[PDB]
Amino acid sequence: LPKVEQVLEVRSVDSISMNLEKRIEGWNKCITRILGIPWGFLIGA
Amino acid sequence: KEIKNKAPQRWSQEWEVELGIKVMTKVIELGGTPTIGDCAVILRAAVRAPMPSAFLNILQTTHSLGYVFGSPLYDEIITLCLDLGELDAAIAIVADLETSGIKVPDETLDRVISARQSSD
Amino acid sequence: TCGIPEIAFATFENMEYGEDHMKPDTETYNWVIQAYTRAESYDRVQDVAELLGMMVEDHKRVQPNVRTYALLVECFTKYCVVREAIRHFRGLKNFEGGTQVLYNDGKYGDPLSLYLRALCREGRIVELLEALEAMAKDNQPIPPRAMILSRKYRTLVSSWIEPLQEEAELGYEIDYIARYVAEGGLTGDRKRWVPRRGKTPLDPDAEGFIYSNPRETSFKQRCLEEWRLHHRKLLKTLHNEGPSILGKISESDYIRLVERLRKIIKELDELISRIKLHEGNTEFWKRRFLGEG
Amino acid sequence: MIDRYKHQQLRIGSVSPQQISAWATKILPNGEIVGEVTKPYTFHYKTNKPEKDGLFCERIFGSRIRRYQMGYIKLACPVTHVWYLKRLPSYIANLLDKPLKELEGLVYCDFSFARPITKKPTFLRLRGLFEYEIQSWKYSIPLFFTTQGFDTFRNREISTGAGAIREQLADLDLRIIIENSLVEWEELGEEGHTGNEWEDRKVGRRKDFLVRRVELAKHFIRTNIEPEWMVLCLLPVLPPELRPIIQIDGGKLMSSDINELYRRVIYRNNTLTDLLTTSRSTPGELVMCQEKLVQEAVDTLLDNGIRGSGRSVIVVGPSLSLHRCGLPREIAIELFQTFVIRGLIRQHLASNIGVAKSKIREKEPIVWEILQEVMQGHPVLLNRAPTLHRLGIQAFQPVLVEGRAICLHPLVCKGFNADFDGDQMAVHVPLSLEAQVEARLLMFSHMNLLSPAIGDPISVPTQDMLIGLYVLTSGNHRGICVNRYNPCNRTKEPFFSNSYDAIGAYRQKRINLDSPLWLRWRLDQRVIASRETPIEVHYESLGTFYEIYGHYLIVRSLKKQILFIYIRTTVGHIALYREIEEAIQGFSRAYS
Ligand SMILES: [Mg+2]
Repeated sequence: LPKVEQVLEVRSVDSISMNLEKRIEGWNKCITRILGIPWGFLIGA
Repeated sequence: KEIKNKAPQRWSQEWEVELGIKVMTKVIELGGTPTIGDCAVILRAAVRAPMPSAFLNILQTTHSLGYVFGSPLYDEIITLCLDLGELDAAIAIVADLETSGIKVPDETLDRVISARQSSD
Repeated sequence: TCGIPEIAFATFENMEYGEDHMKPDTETYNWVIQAYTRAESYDRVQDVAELLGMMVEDHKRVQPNVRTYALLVECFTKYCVVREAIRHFRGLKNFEGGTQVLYNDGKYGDPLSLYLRALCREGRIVELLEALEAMAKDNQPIPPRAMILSRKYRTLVSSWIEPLQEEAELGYEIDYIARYVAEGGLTGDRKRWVPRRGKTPLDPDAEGFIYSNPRETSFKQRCLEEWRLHHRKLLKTLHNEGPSILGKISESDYIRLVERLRKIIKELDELISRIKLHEGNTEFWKRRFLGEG
Repeated sequence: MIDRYKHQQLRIGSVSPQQISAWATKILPNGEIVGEVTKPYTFHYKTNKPEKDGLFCERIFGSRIRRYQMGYIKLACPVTHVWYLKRLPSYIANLLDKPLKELEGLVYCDFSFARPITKKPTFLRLRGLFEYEIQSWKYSIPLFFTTQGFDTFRNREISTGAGAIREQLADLDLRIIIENSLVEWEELGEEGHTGNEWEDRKVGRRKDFLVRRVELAKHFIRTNIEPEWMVLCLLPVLPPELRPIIQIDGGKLMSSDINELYRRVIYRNNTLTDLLTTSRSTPGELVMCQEKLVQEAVDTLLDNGIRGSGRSVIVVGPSLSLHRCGLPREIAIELFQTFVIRGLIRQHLASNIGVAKSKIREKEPIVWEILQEVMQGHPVLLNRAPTLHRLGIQAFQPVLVEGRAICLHPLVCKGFNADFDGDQMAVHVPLSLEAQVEARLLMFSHMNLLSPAIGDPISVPTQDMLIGLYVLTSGNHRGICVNRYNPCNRTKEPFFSNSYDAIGAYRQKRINLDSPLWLRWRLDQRVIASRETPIEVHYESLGTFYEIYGHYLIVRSLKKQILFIYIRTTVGHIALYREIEEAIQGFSRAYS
């Protein structure tokens, strides 16, 4: 039950998994680097 | 795509007066009548940066619209025309002044006549 | 024409998420844009943008007409968003008689006058020149909204000049009594420039605009702003996507270029000239997404 | 398909000092304006009568009109809302571009602004945001011009209290504020002055405050809500019945904490207005202290206003069907008293409500007959007190049963999380036609048998039913446990032509439930078995061979013809098969 409560109400994205946090912090940086056009923001989102 | 990626043009007062004269002439052609100050400010801008190329038309449009400026300002323009050595523009200015009928002060009148005779 | 955009958005939702025979068309989008534009309740500026995003349906024959461009220009001008107002006004100009449709008989705030005044205030006069010369081609007179400031020199030919809020020297002294008699006084009522407590637009030029008139800037300020923004986007492009260039003197070229560009925003000139910025070209981004670029 | 297009818009907003009068001010015969509370005591001692101009008084508060009528109290000094200032989101501080410290001071302590209201030409150059003490010549300046000549202009520069905040919020140009805020946002963040975390954190906090200020200011331009309404120039009064008031008997007062808070604030307000009316040359210290006292009192009052079927055991009834439920007699009559009284007054044997009630209390057979006739086809709803599952509320048809416990079906009881302890059951009876149709067509048990989680049957046989089915379909021993010696050295029950004969022989106690037998199968060809070849095939010379399997026997002639089929099973399997088949057939026949 605590696992469900903490994965539903996410305190922080790295709490459920550090892999997801690393992937998101890579995605945002690499999608600000290349594809600066709004299409880049769209595909990153 | 043709206009969005082209670099802009830098600022200059000559460009300002060149666009202002065409804006005022097209707004007069369209049916609008600017006030006396609207042309007084563009005359001030035209006399700030030396450019006697449009000094004739900027006042011909005003005196054709039906408005006349003050006397103590028609002399500074005619003496700045001689300050930079543009005597033909001064001749054109006094010609259109005589054509319009505005009374130029006699002091600056004999001054510009002496300048003309020095150029003649 | 009711004044509540929700009763029209409900019908639009019923049409859009329904069967094929009841799918909306250009007229439906125009009516919903009109309902969300001429409201008198709240902001309603994000709803128009969301609806225009929904209107991007090329394969459903959902193409804009003159009224669509007119309504978009009106909505984006009434909310102080001019960089899209000019974009849509160009398309409105491509059609014949668009300026007559934009000036809807002067019934609702005179959108053409508001657009001209918005171009005049922000000092984007190159756009104004196009907007002016597009009028006499369609035989459209200037609307009576040639508002003059308390200083009787404000027109479409005065704001872009360098001196702002300053009377121009006209020789003889200003006839204040003559101006007072001509503008009003001695009969009827005169526009008294007196502050009040009610939330009423004080300046007569902010009558049609929703919040207030745009910030007053001359042409020199706007030109230097666009120049510094151009150089800023150039340096932003060269920072991330511009590490390598055709010149192989980078050790001495980049150090000079970064400091020059950072001092400009706040003969080695050609090195920045051949820098090509890829913006607004969808093919370049598609190639980069496919993996080629 | 055009929708019905129903449109309902519930709007919320802050009231205006003018609209507050539209609630309590009422007309009178003489024409005197009424609606104000001017007396602290609401009731008379030892009289149990509402005192005039009190809290529970009459003609301004008073029987549903008394519960809906409200009052209003005029305040001599303005006060400020509780959650508009003290809370962490300080909208007034965001609208006035000043930190919370000074404003808190103006409201609570004594501090002074240079010129709160800027609408008239001022000549007192102070340039002071907040003055901790007064060092000016207040006696020389006021006595210089004229008496009463200082009062007419002092409010423009020297303003202290919540009135200063009100006047500051009143004449706020909401169109230049956004311009200055946007130009400050554009100027800030562009210089590029780096440093420690305390630098950029403070810069981010400042720009966030600026953006919040812009967002707050853009709303007031197009929302018809004026910003000077955040202070309470007039306080509403809660209606009497909403407040806890049962009755007044012998001077008894049921006043609650909010009532005593209202009494305190009205006492302090009338004392303040009396002090103001008595003498204007009194010391400023005492009057400012009293004004603070009323303000803190009204703030505490607003904060306090902000912060402030017969259950019977269930038994298992095996004789009941899936839709019927056993309803006790007393619960049934208590539920259908209205219907049985209507039935008595309708046809005959009743002339008034009292005679009908006396007949119902007399426990006559006629009232029970009418109760049964009423509850014959009227659906009833049963709901457990803990509604954990989604199927906790079901509908049943009540059956008149004797006892003090509700009888329910075992399957529904197992599906409703039955407990060993007495589980209380609430009984509700629908009234309208729509409720009855919904309960009869949607909420019945035969329409909800699959759980919404994944689709598994929620109504499954319970423990005893599973045990019975397992004993039926278990069989008996087959090998060393049924025979002692090897059968290789040396008959079963006779070949029963029909399962009816087998069940009849079992009821006659001639064969045991576990005794194997041979049942002639009518070549249905649905031979249920496993992928196992026969143990022996006796292929005779004439051409008819017997295929002996582990559970059945197939007698096949020469030209590929299934002559006979015999099944070796017990009475339990055939009993279950027969009962299921006969249930299906009886359902299909009763459908027609
Ligand atoms: Mg229990």
